[PDB]
Amino acid sequence: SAWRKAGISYAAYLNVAAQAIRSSLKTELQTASVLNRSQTDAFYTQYKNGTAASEPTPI
Amino acid sequence: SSGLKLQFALPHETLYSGSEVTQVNLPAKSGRIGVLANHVPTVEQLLPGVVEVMEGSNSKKFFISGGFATVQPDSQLCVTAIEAFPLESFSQENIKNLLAEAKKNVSSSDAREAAEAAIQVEVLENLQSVLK
Amino acid sequence: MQLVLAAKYIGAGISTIGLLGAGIGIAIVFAALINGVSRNPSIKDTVFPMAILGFALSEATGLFCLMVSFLLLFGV
Amino acid sequence: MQLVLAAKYIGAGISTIGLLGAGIGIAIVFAALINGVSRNPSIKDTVFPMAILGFALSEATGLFCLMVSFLLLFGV
Amino acid sequence: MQLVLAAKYIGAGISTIGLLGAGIGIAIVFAALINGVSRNPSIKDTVFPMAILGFALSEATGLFCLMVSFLLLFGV
Amino acid sequence: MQLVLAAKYIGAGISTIGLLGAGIGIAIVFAALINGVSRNPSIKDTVFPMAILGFALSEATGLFCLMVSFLLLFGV
Amino acid sequence: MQLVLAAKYIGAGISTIGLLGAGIGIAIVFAALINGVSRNPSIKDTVFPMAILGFALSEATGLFCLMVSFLLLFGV
Amino acid sequence: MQLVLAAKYIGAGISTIGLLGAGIGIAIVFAALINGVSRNPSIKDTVFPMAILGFALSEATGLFCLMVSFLLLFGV
Amino acid sequence: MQLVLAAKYIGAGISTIGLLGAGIGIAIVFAALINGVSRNPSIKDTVFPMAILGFALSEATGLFCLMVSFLLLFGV
Amino acid sequence: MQLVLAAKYIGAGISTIGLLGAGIGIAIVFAALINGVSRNPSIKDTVFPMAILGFALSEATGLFCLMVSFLLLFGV
Amino acid sequence: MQLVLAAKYIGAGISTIGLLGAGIGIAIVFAALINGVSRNPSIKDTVFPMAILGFALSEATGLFCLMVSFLLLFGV
Amino acid sequence: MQLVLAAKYIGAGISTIGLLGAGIGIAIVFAALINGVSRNPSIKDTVFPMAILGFALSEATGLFCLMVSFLLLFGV
Repeated sequence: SAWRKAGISYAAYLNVAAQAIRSSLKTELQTASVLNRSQTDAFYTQYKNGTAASEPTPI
Repeated sequence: SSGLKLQFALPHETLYSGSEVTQVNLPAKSGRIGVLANHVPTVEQLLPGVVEVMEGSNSKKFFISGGFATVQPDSQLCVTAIEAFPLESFSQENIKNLLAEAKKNVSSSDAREAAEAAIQVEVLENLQSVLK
Repeated sequence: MQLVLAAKYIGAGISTIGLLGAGIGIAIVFAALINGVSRNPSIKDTVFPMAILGFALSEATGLFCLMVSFLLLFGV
Repeated sequence: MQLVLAAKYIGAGISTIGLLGAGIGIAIVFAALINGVSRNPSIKDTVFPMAILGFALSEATGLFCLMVSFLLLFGV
Repeated sequence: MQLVLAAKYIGAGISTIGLLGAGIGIAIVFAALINGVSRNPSIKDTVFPMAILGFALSEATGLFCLMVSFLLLFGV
Repeated sequence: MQLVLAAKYIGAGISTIGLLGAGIGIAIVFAALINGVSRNPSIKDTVFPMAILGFALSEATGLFCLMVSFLLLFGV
Repeated sequence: MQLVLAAKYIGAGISTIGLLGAGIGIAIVFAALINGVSRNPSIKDTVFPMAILGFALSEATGLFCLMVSFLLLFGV
Repeated sequence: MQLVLAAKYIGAGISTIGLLGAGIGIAIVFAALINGVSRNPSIKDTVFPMAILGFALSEATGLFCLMVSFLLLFGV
Repeated sequence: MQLVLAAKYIGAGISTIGLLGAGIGIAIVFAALINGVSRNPSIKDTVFPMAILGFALSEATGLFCLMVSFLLLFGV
Repeated sequence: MQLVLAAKYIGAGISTIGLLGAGIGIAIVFAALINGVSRNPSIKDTVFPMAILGFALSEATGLFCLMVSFLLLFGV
Repeated sequence: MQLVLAAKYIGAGISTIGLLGAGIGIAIVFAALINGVSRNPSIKDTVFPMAILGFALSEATGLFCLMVSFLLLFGV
Repeated sequence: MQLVLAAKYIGAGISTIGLLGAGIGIAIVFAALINGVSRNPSIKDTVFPMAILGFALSEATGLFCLMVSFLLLFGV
């Protein structure tokens, strides 16, 4: 269950718990503020030294 | 200078800010820790557990996601986390088991995704003990 | 019999030295339970039962050496 | 009786050495409660009661070796 | 036989001193399991089994020195 | 009486060895109070009182072994 | 032979004191494996094998002093 | 008197062994003050006074066993 | 020769007590390697080799005191 | 005088055992100063002076037991 | 000569007990180097050389007490 | 002279036991320097010099008890 071994950064270690918690509550007391708070549509792309780039992927 | 000023804030909402507290109980990596008025400056990493702010009056207890805790020399503890959780009237046993069980099936799914499942198991199990 | 009788008392006072293993031994085993709950108050009905198991294991040295003294005073 | 009587005093002074287990033993058990409460003041009425339980367990070595001395001075 | 018989009791009370290794020894081995499970409740059915293995290893010193006392009281 | 009288002094000098439990024992118990309040000076009127309680518990080994010496010099 | 025979039993009960190194020794070596896996569950098939190697090294003191007792009771 | 006089010197050299409790004991008590102020320079006039109190408590074992030697050399 | 022969067995059983340094000694040296590879698995082929070097250093006390027993049983 | 003279040498070699309190004792007291300044070089002219004070306190056990040997070799 | 010759073997088996300081002593000194590189591998050619210096210092107790045994078996 | 001469060897083998304070003592003092640099290499020419000072303080117990053996073998 190592997180800093083959898991993710400490930022992600608390992240998984943030969504798990926010999703472990009542569905009635779950404002839309929390919904979009766990939603993201950002993609990253690695570039080279010659303006080159890698295949786009989801964060 | 009497008491200790608490600063419990989140990336979406701030609860306490320069407020005097009698005692606080927040889980640390090394182990469960407590703080009072005058306390030695310690900087420990907070793990997914349960925090409780104490007052002369009945003390409230909220569930924390995790982060860091630092007690400033000038008698000032600062708690930083992501999400927060009220007493028990917020979480539901039924809403937890649904995903909880699905987590054990994530180990069955590809490891890339099962890696995060192992981390969920722990947090979820602790949620059950909060029911008390 | 007099010379051999005197050795019964000398040997009984030395067999008590072997009981240190139960004094300091059980101390450490029990002390861990005290320092464990301070680091994790959650787990209690899991470490407490096993802690008692360690007691009977360390109590052994406090029984054997204890019987040796009786086998030299009220035994022989 | 003289040679066997002398062994009663020699054996009594050695049975006191076995009482070290209660001096250092109970020390560690009690010391853990001090290092525990200074790290988690909340859990007091939980570690304090069990701490006393460890006392009687470590006090054993301080009773057995204590009785051995009386069985050589006021007993025999 | 009288002078050699007396040495049977003196040697039996000293062989009990060698049993300290089992009192304090097994204590540390068992104490580690308590400090471990109070820091990592996940791994239980992995450290518990090996912990017992360490018991029989440290129980050795508590058996050999224990047999030596019988070979001087009920043996010879 | 001469041979038995000599054993009164030999047994008295050995019963002082049992007082090590009070020297090192009380040391650890008191040392914990020093390290405890070094990390949390606020809690004081809670660990200080219990610390004294541990003193009388560890002082036991320093009284029993102390009385044994008087029962061989000014007692018998 | 009687005076020299008696020394065979006295010397055998003292050679058991040397077995403390195996009781407390192996305890610490095994205890480290318990405190290592509870803090690093990842590495197991690496520390476990070497841990056993330390056993045979500390078991030495528990064999030599063990043979000395047989060379005074069933040897000589 | 000659046989009983010789026991006065043998018993005096053994009562010095009981002074180990003051050497190692006071050491730990004083050592805690050193490891306390190096981690919390703030508090000083609070741990220093109590530290001295622990001295007289651990100095006890260094006085009793010290008087026993004089009661066998310059006393009796 | 009989009185001097008996001292050969008494002295051999005491020279085994000096072997405690190898039991507990090598234990601590090996235990450090276990505690070291739990917080830093990276450094292995650096601490492992030096760890063995510490073995031969602590094994010294387990050889000298071991030879002394043979110089009283199969030597003299 | 011959039997009582021999006890002067036997008692002198035992009073040296009480000097362990100064060897290990002063060691811990001085060792704390080393682990202290490292973790906090800021405080030096505050812990250094008190550290020396602990020396004379632990040096006591190394003086009393030291004088006992002279009162059996060059005293009596 | 027979009574004085026997004391040569008894005194040689006791001088081996003083070699514990080299077994456990060198162990701690070497163990620190292991726990040190695991915390800071950056500093190696600085702590390693001084570590060896501590060896010869602790090896002293393992040489003096070692020579005492030869001065009673192959010396006198 | 024969009975008193034999006590010269018995007392010399016991005075070596007092040298444990230098083996384990100097070990802890030197070990602190190793664990101190692993946490803060900034302070080297400050802790190193004082570390040597602690050596001569702990070396005391290794000199006094060392001289006692010569005053029973090459002295008297």
